[PDB]
Amino acid sequence: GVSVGKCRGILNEIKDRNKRDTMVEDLVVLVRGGASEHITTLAYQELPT
Amino acid sequence: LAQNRSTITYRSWGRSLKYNPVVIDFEMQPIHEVLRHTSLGPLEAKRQNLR
Ligand SMILES: *[C@@H]1O[C@H](CO)[C@@H](O)[C@H](O)[C@H]1NC(C)=O
Repeated sequence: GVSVGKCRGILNEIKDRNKRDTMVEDLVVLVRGGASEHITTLAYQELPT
Repeated sequence: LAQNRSTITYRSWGRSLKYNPVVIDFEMQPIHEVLRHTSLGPLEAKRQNLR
């Protein structure tokens, strides 16, 4: 009597993830005339008006 | 003004700028150059020495 056996197994797993985000903003103002307190109030870069 | 960046402060900031304006920028030339433009006349020797 002769008995023989063979077994084999393999597992492969690869994972990849990429994330890229970009955002910019720019502002240019050019005001001529009446450089008093009110135009400094209007010189507020965040609010548009 | 340094604390906050809101529109509430810029009003009186510009008002005070009207009251007391600081120097924003200035062109410059060496101090020996103003001696040439004096009423005393020729000062070439002193000008070169100071240069
Ligand atoms: C400026 O002051 C106002 C009123 O107190 C406040 O609502 C605002 O958040 C301030 N700005 C800042 C902290 O950048």
